[PDB]
Amino acid sequence: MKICKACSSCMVRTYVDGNIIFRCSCGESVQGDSQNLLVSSKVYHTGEMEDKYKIFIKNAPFDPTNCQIKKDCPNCHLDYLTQICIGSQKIIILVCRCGYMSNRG
Amino acid sequence: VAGGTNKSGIVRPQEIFSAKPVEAEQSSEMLLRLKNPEVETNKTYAQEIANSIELITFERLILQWHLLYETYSSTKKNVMYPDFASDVEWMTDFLENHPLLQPPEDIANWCIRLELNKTTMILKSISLESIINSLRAKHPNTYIMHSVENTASGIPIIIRIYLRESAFRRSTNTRMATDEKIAVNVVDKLLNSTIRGIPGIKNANVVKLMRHRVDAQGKLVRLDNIYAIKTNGTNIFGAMLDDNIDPYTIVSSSIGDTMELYGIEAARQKIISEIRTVMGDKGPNHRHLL
Amino acid sequence: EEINNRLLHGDIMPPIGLTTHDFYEKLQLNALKFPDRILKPIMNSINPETNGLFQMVATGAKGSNPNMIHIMAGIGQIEINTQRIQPQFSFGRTLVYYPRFALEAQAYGFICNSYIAGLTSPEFIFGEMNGRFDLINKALSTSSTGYANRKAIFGLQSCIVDYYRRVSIDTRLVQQLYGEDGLDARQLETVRF
Amino acid sequence: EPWTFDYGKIIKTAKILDISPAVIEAIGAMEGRSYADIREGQGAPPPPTSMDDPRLMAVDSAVRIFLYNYNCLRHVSTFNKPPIHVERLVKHLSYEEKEDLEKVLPNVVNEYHTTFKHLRVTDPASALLYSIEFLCISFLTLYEIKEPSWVVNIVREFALTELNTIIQSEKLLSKPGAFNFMIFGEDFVCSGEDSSMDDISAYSSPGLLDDPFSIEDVDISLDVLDNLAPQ
Amino acid sequence: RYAVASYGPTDALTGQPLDGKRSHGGLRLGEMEHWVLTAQGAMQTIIEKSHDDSDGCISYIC
Amino acid sequence: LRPQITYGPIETVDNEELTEADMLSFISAAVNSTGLIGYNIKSFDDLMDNGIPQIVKQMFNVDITYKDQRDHTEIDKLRESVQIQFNFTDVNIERPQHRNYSQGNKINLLPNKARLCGLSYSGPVNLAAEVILTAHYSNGRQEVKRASIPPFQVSTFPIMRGSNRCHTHHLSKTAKKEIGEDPNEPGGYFIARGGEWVVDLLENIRFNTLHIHYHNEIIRGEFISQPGGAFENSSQIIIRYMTTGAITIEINSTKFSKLRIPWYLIFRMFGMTGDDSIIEQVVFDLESNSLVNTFMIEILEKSIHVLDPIFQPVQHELNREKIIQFLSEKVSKFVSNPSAYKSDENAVQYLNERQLTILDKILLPHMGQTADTRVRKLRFLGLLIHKILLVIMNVFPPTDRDSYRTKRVHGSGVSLAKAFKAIFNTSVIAPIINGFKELLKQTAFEELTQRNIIEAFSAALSKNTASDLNRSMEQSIISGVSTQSLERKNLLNTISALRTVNTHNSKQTERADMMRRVHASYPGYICVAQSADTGEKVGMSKQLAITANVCTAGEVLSLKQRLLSDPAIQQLADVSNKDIVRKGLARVFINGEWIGCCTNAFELAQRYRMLRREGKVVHPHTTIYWDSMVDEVEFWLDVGRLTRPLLIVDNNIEKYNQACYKAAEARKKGDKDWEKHKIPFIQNTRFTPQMAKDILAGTLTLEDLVAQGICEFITPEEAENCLVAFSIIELRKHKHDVTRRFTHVDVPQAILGLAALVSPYANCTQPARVTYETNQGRQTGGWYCFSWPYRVDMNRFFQFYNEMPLVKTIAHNYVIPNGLNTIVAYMIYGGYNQEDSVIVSQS
Ligand SMILES: [Mg+2]
Ligand SMILES: [Zn+2]
Ligand SMILES: [Zn+2]
Repeated sequence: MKICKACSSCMVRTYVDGNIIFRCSCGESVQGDSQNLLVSSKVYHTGEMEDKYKIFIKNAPFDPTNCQIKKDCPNCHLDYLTQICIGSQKIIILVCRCGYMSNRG
Repeated sequence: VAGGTNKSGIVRPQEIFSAKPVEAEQSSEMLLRLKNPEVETNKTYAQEIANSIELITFERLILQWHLLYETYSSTKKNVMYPDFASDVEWMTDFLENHPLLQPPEDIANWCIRLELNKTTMILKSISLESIINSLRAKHPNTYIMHSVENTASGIPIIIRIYLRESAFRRSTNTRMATDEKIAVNVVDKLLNSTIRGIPGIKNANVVKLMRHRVDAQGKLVRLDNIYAIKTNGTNIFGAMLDDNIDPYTIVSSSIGDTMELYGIEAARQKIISEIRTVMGDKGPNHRHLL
Repeated sequence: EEINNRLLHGDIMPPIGLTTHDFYEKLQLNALKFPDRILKPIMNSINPETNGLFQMVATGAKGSNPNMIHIMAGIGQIEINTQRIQPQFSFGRTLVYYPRFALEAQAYGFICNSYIAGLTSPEFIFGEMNGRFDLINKALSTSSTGYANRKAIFGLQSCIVDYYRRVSIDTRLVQQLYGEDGLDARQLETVRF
Repeated sequence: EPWTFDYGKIIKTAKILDISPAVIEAIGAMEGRSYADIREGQGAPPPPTSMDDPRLMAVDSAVRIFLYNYNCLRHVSTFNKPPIHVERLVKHLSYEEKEDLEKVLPNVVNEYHTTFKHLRVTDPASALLYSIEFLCISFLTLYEIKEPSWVVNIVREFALTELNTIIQSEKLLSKPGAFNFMIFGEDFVCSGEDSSMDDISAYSSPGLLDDPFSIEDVDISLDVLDNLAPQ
Repeated sequence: RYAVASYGPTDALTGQPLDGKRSHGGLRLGEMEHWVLTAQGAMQTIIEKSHDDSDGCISYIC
Repeated sequence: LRPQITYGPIETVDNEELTEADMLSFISAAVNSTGLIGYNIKSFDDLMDNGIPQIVKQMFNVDITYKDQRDHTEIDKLRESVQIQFNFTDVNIERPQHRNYSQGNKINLLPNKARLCGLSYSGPVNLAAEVILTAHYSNGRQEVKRASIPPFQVSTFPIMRGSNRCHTHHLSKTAKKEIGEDPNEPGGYFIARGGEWVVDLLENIRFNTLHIHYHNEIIRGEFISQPGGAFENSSQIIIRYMTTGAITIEINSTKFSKLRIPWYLIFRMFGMTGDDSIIEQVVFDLESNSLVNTFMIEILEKSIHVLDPIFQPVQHELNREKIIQFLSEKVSKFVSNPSAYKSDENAVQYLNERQLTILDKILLPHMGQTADTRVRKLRFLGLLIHKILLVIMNVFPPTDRDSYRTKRVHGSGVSLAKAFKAIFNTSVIAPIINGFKELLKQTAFEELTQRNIIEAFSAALSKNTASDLNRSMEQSIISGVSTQSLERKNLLNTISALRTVNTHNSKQTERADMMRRVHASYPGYICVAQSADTGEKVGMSKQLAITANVCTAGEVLSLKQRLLSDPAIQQLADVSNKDIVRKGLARVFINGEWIGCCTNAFELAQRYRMLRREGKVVHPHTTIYWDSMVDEVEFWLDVGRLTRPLLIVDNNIEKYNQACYKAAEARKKGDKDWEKHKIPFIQNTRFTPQMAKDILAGTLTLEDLVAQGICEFITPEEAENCLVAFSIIELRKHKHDVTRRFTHVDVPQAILGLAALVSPYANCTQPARVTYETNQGRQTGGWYCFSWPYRVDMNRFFQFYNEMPLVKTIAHNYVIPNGLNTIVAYMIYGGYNQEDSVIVSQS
């Protein structure tokens, strides 16, 4: 959205002769240059995106209720890892408290 | 109990007794028999036909879509969204790879940017070329650009659809729709476009069924090696038009759909069949179903 | 367990039309069914000529084969709505006794013990989950059936067989002949052609 | 650029309106006080120390309605019809010069919003003074204008009317005096500390076609319900 | 257990027996029992129970 | 503060000698500390001593103004209104009393006399007050008359038997036995009209939490806010997202009703009218490039430009004063003609001050009820809208209506207080207002004296009001605050009725079936077996587990001040919305209010859980929940939380990890015997067989097991951070399993109720049959009451002979067995026992 400089209100976007013009309730009118060429957007599979589980994946090595697995961590050589299974495709991620995380992330 | 196969506590008997329409059926199914008796002997032939008839709308192949107020000219540098300004690199390749698909002269100030879900394109076995033909065959009032089909992870496949001016010349006499309204209406049409399937069915399985057949010696024998297609969701007319399905022996589980296309006498036989399925085998005599 | 190992290495590729989760659940349900061999140890522990429990089931007086197996061999997989125990305990845990994203089959309703040997606390909870459904559906089998029974009768009761063996509503034919044969359901014989 | 609070702008502004400087300094802090005490400056609250003090929002809200109304006059031509607070004084004007007033009237919103958001997070005490000082200097800017000749009388009237309404709006949130309580149109008049006429149903926990478990079309006696036992 | 009589306490409005053992009234031949008796063809039984034994009377219509 | 106590190493604990029968001592200790219905007595006691006095002295201040409807007189014609102002100062409740013969001196009323005579076991309530009457003249001056009223009895309040106000509390067991009472019963019921009534426990959603439900409305989010305490008034806000794209906030309370307001109007009325700042409270940053904020802003941007037919005039206005005035004239019920008061500037100031007083006291009161925390509420309100939009985006699922992580169990003290509020203002406050209205009509305000004012106050509260207050409470107790008659089938049924949790129940086919099932959050708190087996009530009634309890409200101020004094927690005023999402801070909640942020959510909960073990700093009944999905820490101390003791499991993972590091370091140096630097993993509980023998000897209780850091109380939402071994054998089986590190060890019998524990070898029986025994064991003939000859009861059976089963259970340590050890033959004999019949010996 575009915020009015004068009154900090949400300006109304209309389209005139091949240009996006924002007009406010206080009469201030501005035209967006490049960053306002986004009429609408949607994101699918929001329930299994990587940005969904960033906090949870970060906290997984410290949560005591997560399933562990007997595998060596290649960074700290700890002999156990934390195994999580996220998404409808059952993506398996192995995480450790040292910062190691399978899938290279 | 899951969606599309809800056969939990009384629902299907309620769908029959209340004469609920096909739109309100939570467990509609349909049995399709292959036209060629030789093909129904082989499971692989019936397996690929079953996967052929499965509604893959263009929406489910999309991870995210963006509606942009942009026009594309090959030479003139028009304004472009800063987060998507890198798209111009593969636009030049498209122009030099298709000397016949040049941009029109009536492209409107509306762009739809698409980022295909490459995982779904692999599991469903859908190529980029098939998607392009399906969209260009259904939407003549658009100009479509696409990136290269990449086999390397980390680089997505981008579909870019440009709305022509004729998209609003369809019906703009009804001035109760701003150009933003038509563009939103167009993208809904694009996403709901059918790709590689028939509408109304979400799953199509392969089952083994048993039938009788009179031999050349007049003997009636049970044939056990017969393959057919049992679908989730009902569309008699959709499977009617398919050339791989015998149209004469389409068995729906929907009374309303059978009534619509076959008549009241076939709907009478459909009510009898559907109640008997609910009744199980420890059910009433046949004369109570009539 | 080896289905889980295939999952860990990413060796489970679902077919067209199935997600990996739905294909994995299908594989687990198939892999956790008692074979027909389960009666070999059961029948070796009983004398069919003197076993009261077996003679009640074998002769059809009372009981069935899954009853003896549950009593003697094992309950097996608890399956509600043709699927395993879904995790309703805080995003991936079926109960407090099992960790998040547990892979073992016991965490999803597989009861390894029999009634004669006794169940553990997690197995009894899963058994109570399936046992409660029987009580709930029994209560619904009265009210829900009564709602459908009354509506069926009030629509059908006007149909009366007239002097032509037709079925009509006071003037209006519903059937040209009752049952299309004109016979009574109590007077039918099953005969081979 | 080093910003410093200027008390001379408030004194100059207060003298023009024939009001006490304490009235200007008490914007957003007039709630729960007698205007006579506010006029004398008695009982003034201490300077804010928290960034979540509602005074900072209260003063900032008064600033942006001065800017919102000033730009309405500045862009009067773009309106289908001007609002009430700017139309009765520009009515005698002609369209070609009503399309004007956006070139001869300077802008007064130069760097307020950016600085206020920085001062609020950094030091709330200075933010309250900055917003008050900005309102006074903006008023003096619109009051010290002298050229061209045809705009002086149309903007100085606007400057006094806007600052008076801002003060009056702040004044209408102070402690009321004495008045006839029956002018509202009813007999009873309750306060915000009254519980006699509270909603009875609101003492319970707030908030909340066929019943699947009800035997309503099953005609069975209530004394023989054991026939429905699962057994 | 219960078994009452050929006659007893009567509802003022409907003229039918009272409800249950507690009021010394009769027992209910409900909606589902008239369905069964009609299905069996027992119509003289319905007259005996629903009319002779419950509230049957004579109505005069011009 | 950091923990300082240290316990013995887990490798020296000898528990190899333990047995499951030894762990029954843990259940014995838990039941002995808890009691069986001790929560009922405690709830009624703190309702008597603390609840009703606070409710009367705080939440029933009366300030009203009435028109002077008299005739013509010098003072009369010149005055228009009189202000009635009063509050109650002294409140107390005494033991039940009865008047012997006539005009006696109120002798004591024993419970058996109340039962026999059909009387009411109610104790008198004495109140004192001060009243202020202010009359307003036309010229402008006013006259004030003030009077202090001596304490007097208004009515009688029902008294729970066995509580502090019962006569069977200053009596010995022998005296209780011989006065017609049951010496072995604990009590917990009310005597009214000769009947015994039980105020059942009520399921209720957790307050100060956001409940997000789907449904014209696309989505809905509810939030009931209570300013701290079981007896404080609660106000709910409903944030709806409509199909038109408009987000509306509706506040339902004692002052507003069903008025949906556009979401940004609430922000404007508190002084923050800039849209950029208003949006910032929801997205926490306008400069973030995250794809979530793009979805967030797109919905918010469209919501601002949706026209509301009711709030049309002030939708585009930025002057907060007129918005407050617009809402004040809309919600005030005494304004019948607009613009008649706008001419007077003092009436405008009156409605503005009244609306600000109401809103500060009613909009999210748990965040504060003063004008200082206005912006603080806006930050919290924006957070609530942010959470709701995360569910529309399908990032997070809607709130589970069945889980006990967001449910509370409210006893008799909370339920009776809620009914007391609606009855006290109707049967006491309203008659006083009517009494003073008629006093001022028949007499001039100046003619009144101190004597007349006191007379009018007491005369208005005649025995019509005294009958109204007591009998309305009895009607609430009888009609059912869900209550039921105490049917005395046997001792087991009486105890099971007092440990029963009832629900508010709707007609939705899926919703009516889901709530009748056993949920994954039940084991340990709600019996998984006990339910009705027949009819509509299957699963509608729930039973507390054998070790489950109901906690009371803690001293929240002690923990709140310590959290704010914690250097690891930054106060809410010291952190910005941009400082939260850019630095990844963790929001910290106490009883649902947001007090600050911490840089490490896991370390804060871990450090405060370890502090709770000592008990000297953090109370053992404090719930500490760490949400690993959104990185938040929650502290709960409110009443109504089910808790059970769980034995703490400790391990040596810190030493185990160091051995792994040393072994790896040795291998990197080329050493061959690098494996020799590893040590085995050991997880064990500190419960020794000697402790079990000390529990049985009475020298070791649950309180000092908690004080030694051996067991701790776990709450269903805190149980989501616990991995519990179902028995001491599963812990011993995984003693050296590093891939399964339990946090607690359970006693298997703790998952069943008292009635479900009667069935022997219940794990060997089909689980549906254990449910039947709960129903059948509660309707079993036996010694239904030890004081049967003193009672005149209806439809009660007293079986003469009872036997302890040859195979008894732990449930018979607390209730008397009911039945006989009949010799049973499992045989076919003549066909008379077919189809679930039996053949009985006549002898
Ligand atoms: Mg029965
Ligand atoms: Zn503006
Ligand atoms: Zn590591």
